[PDB]
Amino acid sequence: QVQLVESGGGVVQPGRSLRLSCAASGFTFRSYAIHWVRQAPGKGLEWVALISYDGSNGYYADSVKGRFTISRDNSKNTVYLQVNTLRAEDTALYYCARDRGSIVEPAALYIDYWGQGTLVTVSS
Amino acid sequence: QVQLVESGGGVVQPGRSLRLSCAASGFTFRSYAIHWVRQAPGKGLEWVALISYDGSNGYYADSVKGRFTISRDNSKNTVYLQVNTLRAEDTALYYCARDRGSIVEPAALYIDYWGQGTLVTVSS
Amino acid sequence: APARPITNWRSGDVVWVTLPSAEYAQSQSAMGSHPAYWSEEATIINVATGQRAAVSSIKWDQVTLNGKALHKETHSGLVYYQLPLMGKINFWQQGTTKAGYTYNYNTTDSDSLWVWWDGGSKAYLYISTYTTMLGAGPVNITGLGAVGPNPV
Amino acid sequence: APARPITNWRSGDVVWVTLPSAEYAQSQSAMGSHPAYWSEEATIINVATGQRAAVSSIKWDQVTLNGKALHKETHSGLVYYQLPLMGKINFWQQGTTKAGYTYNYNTTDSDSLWVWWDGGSKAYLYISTYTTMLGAGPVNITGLGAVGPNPV
Amino acid sequence: QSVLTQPPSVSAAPGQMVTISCSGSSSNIGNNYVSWYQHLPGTAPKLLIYDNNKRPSGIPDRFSGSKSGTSVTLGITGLQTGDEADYYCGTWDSSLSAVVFGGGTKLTVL
Amino acid sequence: QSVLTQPPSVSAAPGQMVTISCSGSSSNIGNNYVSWYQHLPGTAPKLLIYDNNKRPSGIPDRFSGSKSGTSVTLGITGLQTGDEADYYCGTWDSSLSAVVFGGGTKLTVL
Repeated sequence: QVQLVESGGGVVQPGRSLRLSCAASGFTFRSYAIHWVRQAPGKGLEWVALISYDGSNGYYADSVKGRFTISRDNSKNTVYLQVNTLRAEDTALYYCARDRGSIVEPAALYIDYWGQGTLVTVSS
Repeated sequence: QVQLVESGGGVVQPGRSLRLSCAASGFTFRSYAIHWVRQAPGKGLEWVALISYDGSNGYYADSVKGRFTISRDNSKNTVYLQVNTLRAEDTALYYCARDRGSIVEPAALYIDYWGQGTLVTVSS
Repeated sequence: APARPITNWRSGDVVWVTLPSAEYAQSQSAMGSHPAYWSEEATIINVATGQRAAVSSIKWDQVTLNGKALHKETHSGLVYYQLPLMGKINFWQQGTTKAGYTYNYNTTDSDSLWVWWDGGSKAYLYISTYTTMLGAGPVNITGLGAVGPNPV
Repeated sequence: APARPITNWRSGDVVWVTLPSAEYAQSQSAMGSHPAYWSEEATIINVATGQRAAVSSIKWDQVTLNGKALHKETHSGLVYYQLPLMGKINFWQQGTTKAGYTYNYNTTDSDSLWVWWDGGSKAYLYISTYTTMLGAGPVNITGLGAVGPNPV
Repeated sequence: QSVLTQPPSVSAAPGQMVTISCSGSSSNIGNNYVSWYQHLPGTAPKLLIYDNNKRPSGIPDRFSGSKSGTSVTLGITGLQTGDEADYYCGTWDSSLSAVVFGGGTKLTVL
Repeated sequence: QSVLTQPPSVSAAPGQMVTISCSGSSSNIGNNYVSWYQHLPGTAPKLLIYDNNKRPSGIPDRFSGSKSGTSVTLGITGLQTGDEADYYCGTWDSSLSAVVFGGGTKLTVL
């Protein structure tokens, strides 16, 4: 059962930080690049972050830069998404998924399997 | 008789300009890059200028920049070396020669045939 | 009547690779942790004599280059084999003008063919690449190269 | 007993090119005024069938690809001929691990073999080249490629 | 407001054909490859088109995609009630050094 | 003061061997090719070594050159009175975007 599960949801006070742990099972972690993707309620998809196979490269999005941090722990086969100072716009079901594509000028993305998602519900 | 002759020498008042014409005979002008090279009295060789096969790019030396100008006229099969404000250091036998080499990072120079040289004798 | 076996390779021989449903790998330890294209059901062809065989059906412990065993880089516990080439390995998308360029496209260093072997019936054909210019996979890829000298 | 003549070419055939005493040209009009390596006493070889002949010793008015004449770019009054290839033409210094990279090393566009012909006994082999990474010449150069599709 | 623009929605009768356009500049869809994603409500989004012209195993043959210049288009043959979801583009922006997804199109049947 | 440095002079008996060194950084002699030039007095300088190991047609086989790292060395076999001239290096400096010639070495016989 190849799975890539996400934990760390729940109601959060605004302006606080969480670690969205992402446990990976059923496949080799070091052969894949894990993405982070959120869908706000009543909205569409939005790509968030990206890390390389060995954690050397950490890629962010324009709207998440500064407030977000990607990290990789290949020993535990878990990628870490450190959110910081959650706003009213990131109350979204954070999906996580693995990618075996490239990033250089003619890049091709293969975001194969997406997790069920964790629900961040930052509110009172 | 392959030849690449240079004209326009003579005693010159300091601070004046000359056009060192370079007539080419016996070979195709547009297939070669013509160099300009001078040897000061009691000194060694010094590379001066360079022009492309079609005159698209013109290359200078650090000590000749600003005071020198390279030009190509493939219709007449003659490359023109415009000297400006001759100093006390450029009173040298200006050789001119043809090159079929390259300029990109692994460049190899083949400055095959050098002319007899024209003697600039800037003095009073 | 039988020709030279594909297990025998000589310098200057022309190799012809086919990599059906080839995918993209971020880094291959045999190529010093550099991107590569790999296929499971790949096929190798020697153009000069016409011999060909599926990569997964070759016992790489027996292959020889100029009467010598291939240089094996046991990287991360996985045993690979080296088939060197004179120049860069030329590969392109199968059946089309879509063409690929290797990682060391700017240097004069030559390229090589790397194959991972389990010792049973699973071999992976690795060709050097820079990026996903032919796609992230599975994409058919065809290649060509000329064998080089023995490692020194 | 005679095999297919070198004047006949088919897509996917492997061509083997030797350029003795090859020099460097700043721009070739057949390749859109781009650098190239040219030799006078070149030799062309077809690897698949083994046929080979000196480039100056074969008449380009008769050569055909897939039953069709080669595309001729009469550039500056000089008639050239096009032998297309699937992918980039791979060339290297003869007898050395040193390798050459063509002008379109970063791009996907495939390469081609261009030949200048006088109609008599003088033919010049032109291979795509970026710079003097193998030298300004005369330097021996050996190359390899696989024939592509007819021009459209 | 995404770089890759899509129609807000589209509809057709069951068994019919729909197409969803998807535009962009050369930095993302002209240079890089694009992919399509289906988000059936209540479940995780799936990969149906990759490499601008190919589908993963298990995706029905009725789905298709093709790129024409700096623009790609989704193609769904034989509309069904079950195949009612949200479809998104996906590609890399070399200039932006980030992954840009499609704005979003909602398939409906009436 | 040239980038490519050379010994000011060298000498030997007739029929003997001399070598002239020539150094430089990677930008000129490490990356690009170097060449050698002979300047017999009263005439134009000639090409005797090109491509760091090769000679133009007509240059005697007694001349040789070889590059060892970011440095090249001229090699002369069978010194003669006639082969007494000034020898210079020549290479392209990619960083400087200019052609840099050798400082100059003067062969003498005594």
